[PDB]
Amino acid sequence: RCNVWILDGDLYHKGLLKFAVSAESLPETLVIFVADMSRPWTVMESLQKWASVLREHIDKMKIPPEKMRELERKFVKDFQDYMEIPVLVVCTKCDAVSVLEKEHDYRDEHLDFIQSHLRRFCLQYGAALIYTSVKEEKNLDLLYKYIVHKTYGFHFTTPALVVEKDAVFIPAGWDNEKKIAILHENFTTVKPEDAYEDFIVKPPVRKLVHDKELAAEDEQVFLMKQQSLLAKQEGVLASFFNSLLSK
Amino acid sequence: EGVLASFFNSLLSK
Amino acid sequence: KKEVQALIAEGIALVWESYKLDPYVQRLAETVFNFQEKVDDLLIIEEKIDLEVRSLETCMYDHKTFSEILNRVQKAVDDLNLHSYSNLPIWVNKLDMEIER
Amino acid sequence: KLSLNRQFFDERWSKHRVVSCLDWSSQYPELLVASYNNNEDAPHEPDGVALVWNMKYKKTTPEYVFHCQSAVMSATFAKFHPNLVVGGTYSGQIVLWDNRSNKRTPVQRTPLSAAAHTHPVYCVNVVGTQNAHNLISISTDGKICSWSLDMLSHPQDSMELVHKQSKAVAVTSMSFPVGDVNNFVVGSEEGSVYTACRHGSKAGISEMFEGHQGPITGIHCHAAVGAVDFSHLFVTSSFDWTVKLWTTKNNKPLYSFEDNADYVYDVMWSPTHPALFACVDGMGRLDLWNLNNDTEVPTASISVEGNPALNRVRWTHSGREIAVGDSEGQIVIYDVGEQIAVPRNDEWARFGRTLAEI
Amino acid sequence: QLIQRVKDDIESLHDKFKVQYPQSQACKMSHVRDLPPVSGSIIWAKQIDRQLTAYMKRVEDVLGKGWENHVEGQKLKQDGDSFRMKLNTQEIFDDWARKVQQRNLGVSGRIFTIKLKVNFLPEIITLSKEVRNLKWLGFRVPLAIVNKAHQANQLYPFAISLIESVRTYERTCEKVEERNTISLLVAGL
Amino acid sequence: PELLSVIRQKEKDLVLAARLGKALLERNQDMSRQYEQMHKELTDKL
Amino acid sequence: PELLSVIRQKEKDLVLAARLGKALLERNQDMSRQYEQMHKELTDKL
Repeated sequence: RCNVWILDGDLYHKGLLKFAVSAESLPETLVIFVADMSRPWTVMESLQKWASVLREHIDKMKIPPEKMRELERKFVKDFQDYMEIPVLVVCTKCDAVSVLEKEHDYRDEHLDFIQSHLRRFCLQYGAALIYTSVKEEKNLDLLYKYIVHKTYGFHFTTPALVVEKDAVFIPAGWDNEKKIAILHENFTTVKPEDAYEDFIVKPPVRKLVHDKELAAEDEQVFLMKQQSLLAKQEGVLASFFNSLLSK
Repeated sequence: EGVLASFFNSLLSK
Repeated sequence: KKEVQALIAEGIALVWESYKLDPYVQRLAETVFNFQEKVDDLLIIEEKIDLEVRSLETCMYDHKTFSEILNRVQKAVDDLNLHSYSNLPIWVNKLDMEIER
Repeated sequence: KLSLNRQFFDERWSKHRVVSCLDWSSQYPELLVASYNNNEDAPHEPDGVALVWNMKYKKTTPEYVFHCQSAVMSATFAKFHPNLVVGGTYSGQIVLWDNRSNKRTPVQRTPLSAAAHTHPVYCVNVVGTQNAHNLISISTDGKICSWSLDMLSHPQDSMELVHKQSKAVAVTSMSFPVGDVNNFVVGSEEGSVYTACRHGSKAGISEMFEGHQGPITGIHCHAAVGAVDFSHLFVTSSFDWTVKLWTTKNNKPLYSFEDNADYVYDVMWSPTHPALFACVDGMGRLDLWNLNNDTEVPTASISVEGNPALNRVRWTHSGREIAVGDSEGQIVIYDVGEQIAVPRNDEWARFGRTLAEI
Repeated sequence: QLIQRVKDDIESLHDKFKVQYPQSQACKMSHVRDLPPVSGSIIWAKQIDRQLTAYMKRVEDVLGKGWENHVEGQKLKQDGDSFRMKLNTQEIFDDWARKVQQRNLGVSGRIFTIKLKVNFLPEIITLSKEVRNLKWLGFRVPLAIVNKAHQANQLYPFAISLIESVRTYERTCEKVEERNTISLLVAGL
Repeated sequence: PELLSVIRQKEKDLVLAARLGKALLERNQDMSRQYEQMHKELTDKL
Repeated sequence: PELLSVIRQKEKDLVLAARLGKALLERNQDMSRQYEQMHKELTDKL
C-alpha cells in the first residue's frame, strides 16, 4: 500500500509537508503535481509555485550533500537509461478543452502552445507528463500502471502518445527539445519563446464590484454648509436626404 | 402637412 | 439620513408664505417618522445580531448548535435586506470577518 | 387514504434521470411505461431511456428496458398494437420500440426533415378505432403530424398550429375527449389553452382559452363516462400555482383550485370517479381533489419521502392505483382508498349539482 | 386570525424567494420541460410577484378599504412593497439582451465547411426560445434580436436535415470502407 | 438592362427616403398631439 | 425612350423626397424646442 498525501491549495498549510515526507521516507515517495485544464492559464504559475515549495521543503530537510548528489545520480541514471526524486505531472479535467474551443475560441495552436510549455517544464524538472479525465475515465489505468512502475519498480510497456490533444502521455526521458520542436511547426501566430500570459490570457471574471460607500454628511459640516447657503442668499437621416439632394 | 401626405400617398400608390 | 438632509435642505429655501409649505410639512413630518422608525428597529435588530455573535463564543461545540446561531443571524440580515438599509454588503462583510474570527 | 404500494427504481438506468412521462397499457393494465431524460453525469449512457415496469410480479427490475439516442419526453403504448411502445425525443423524432424484437434500439424512427418533427415532441398519442388509428404527435413548435404505426418514414399528414393568423403555439401538453377523434385541447407555453380540430374547414386552432398566467404543464379531458355527458370539461395545471377546470363551451375558467405553494406539473382526471382528479406539486405533494366532497382543500394528500419534485401523475385504468414520477426517477405507486376511488352511484348527478353551483 | 394566516403565507413566499433560483427545484423542472434558463428565472419571479399580489388582495378583502393604514395592514403593505421591489426582473432581461448582443451570433455564410461540417450550432435555437417566452412576458425585445431569432427558427429544420444527412453519409462511408468488397457495387451512389 | 438596374437602385433609395420622411411626419404628428394635450391641460388648469 | 422617362420621373420623386424629409426633420427639431420653451413658460406661470 502506497501512502497518499494531498496538500491543500493554500500555502498556509504548506508547513504540513513535514508530516508527509521525512528524510527516511523521501526516496520511497513519488511526487505528483496536478495541473487544472479547466483553468489552463494558471498552470505554469501554479507549477513553479508548488515545485518551488517542494525545493524549499527539501532545503529544510538538511540532507547531506553527498547523499543529495547520490539521489541526483540515481535519478539521472534512471533518466538517460530510458528506452522505448521522481516527479509526475498529471493533468486533470482535460475534457474542459471542449469548453476552451467554445467559450474562448481556442484552437490547435493554443493547445500546442500550452502542451509545449508543459513539456518544456517537464524537461526542466525531468518529469513525465500525462493527460487524464475522471469525467471521461481517460488514462486512469495508464496512470495507475505508471505510478506502480515508478514506485514499486514494476514493468511498464505503454508508449508515448503526443498526437491527441487531450490524451497526451510522455514517460520520463522521452521528451527533448528536438522532439518538442514538432509542435512549433503548427504555430502560425505565436513563437515558442513568447510569454505564456500575453498569448493565453487570464479572463477578467466579472466579480461583483461592491459599490462605493455612500456616507451621510456629519451634522456639523452639513449645518455649516447650510449656513453658508443661507447667509449668501438623426444624423444618418440627414446624410440620406443630402445624398438624394446632390443627385 | 397636406403636401407631405399627398406626396406620400402618391408614392405609396406607385 | 441622506434623504432627510435633502428634505431639510429643501426647507431652508422656503419662506412661511410659500404655498409649497402645505405639502412640505407633511413630507418632512412623514419622512422623519420613517427615519426614526427604521433607526429604532435597527437598534433592536443589531442587538439581536450582537447577542448571537457573542453566543458563538460560549456555545456547545456541536454542528447543529452552531448552525442554529448562524441561522438566526442570517434571518436578521434578511430582514435588513428587505428594509433596504444602504451599505448592507459592506456591513455584513465586517460581520462576516468577526464571525470568522 | 393514500397508501404507499411500490417504489420502482433501477440503479443503472433511472438514477440521475427525471421521469418525463408515464403511461399505463390498456390491455395489460399491470404494465407501465415510463420515459426518462439524459443522465447529466454519464455521457456514455444512452440519453433516452424507457422502462416498462410490471405490477403483477414482485421483481424490482423493469419488465422491459429500451433506450434511444435522444432524451425521451413522451412515451405511450400503441393503444391498438400491444407489442409496440412509441416515444418522442428531444431531437424531435418519434421512436418505436417493439417488445417482441430483441432490440432495445428503436426498430423504426421518424425523420428529422422539415416535413417531420424537428423540435421536441412532448405529446404523442394513438387516436382512432381498431379498424383505423393514427399516431398524432405535437412538437413544441406547434407542428402536429399524423403518423401510421406501420410505416414511419413518411408523415401521413403534416400541419402547423397557429392563432391570430401567424403566431406559433408552443404546445406543451395535449389531450383528447373520450370518444372524440377530431377535437383536442393543447396547453401552450404562452399560458393559453387552445381547442383545436384535426380535420375540418377550420382545421387547426378553433378556440383560445385564457386565464393561466404561467406556462401550461398538463391538460387532461374528462375520462369517466356515465349517465350524464361531462365530456366537454377538462383540467389544466400550470406554473402559476394553479389547477383550473374549464369547459369547451366557456372561454374563461370554470374554476380555479390553488391550495398549493409551488408549480403544479401534472393533473389528471380520475378514470372511474367523475369529480375526482389528482395533481402533483413541486413540493412532493400528490393531492387528490374530490370536488363533490370539498372544493377548497384537497380531499386527500400524500408526500413522497425526501420531498422530490413530482413531474408526472397517471391513474391506473382501474382508478384504484395512481403512479407518480419524481425528479429522482423513482416511480412511486399509491393505492387510493375505497372511500375516495370508487364513486357513489349518485356521484354523477352530485358533480352536476356542484357544477351548477359554479 | 386571517391576517396572521396571510402573514404566514407571505413568510413562506419570502422563504421560497430566499432560496435562489438556480438551487430551486423549479429551475431543474423547468429545464426538463424545454424552458430556457433566463425565461425560467423571469417566469419564477413573475409567479412569486403574482402570489404576493394575490395575498395583498386577500388582506384588502379581509380588512376592507383603508387597509394600507390599518394597525396590522401597515406592516403588511410595507413588507409587500419592499418585497415586490426585489421581485422585479428587468435587470435579468437587460443583462440577457446585453450578453446576446455582445455575442452577435448569426447564420449567414456557406452551408458547408471543411471532415464535412454544417455551418450551424444548436445553441442558436435556444435564443429563439429565449425570445419567444419573453415576447409573452411583456418585454420589448430588440429588433435585431427578433430578426436573428426569426432567421434561426426559419433555417433550423433545414440545418438539422443537413447535419443528419452528413452524419448518415459519413457513417455509410465508414461501413463501405470496412468491407472493401462492396465498394465497387456502391460506387454509383 | 443597365437602365433597369439603376431603376431598381433608385427605387430602393426612393422607398427608403419615403419611409424616413413618413416616419418624420409621424413624429411631427406625435409632437403635435402631445403639444395639444399638455397645452389643453396646463392652460385649462390656469 | 419610355424607360428614360421613368428614370426622370424617379429623379423628380427622389429630389422631392429629399427636400420633404429635410424640411420635416428641421421642423421636428424646431417644434420640440418650441414645446420645451413654452412648457417652461407655462409651468413657471402656474
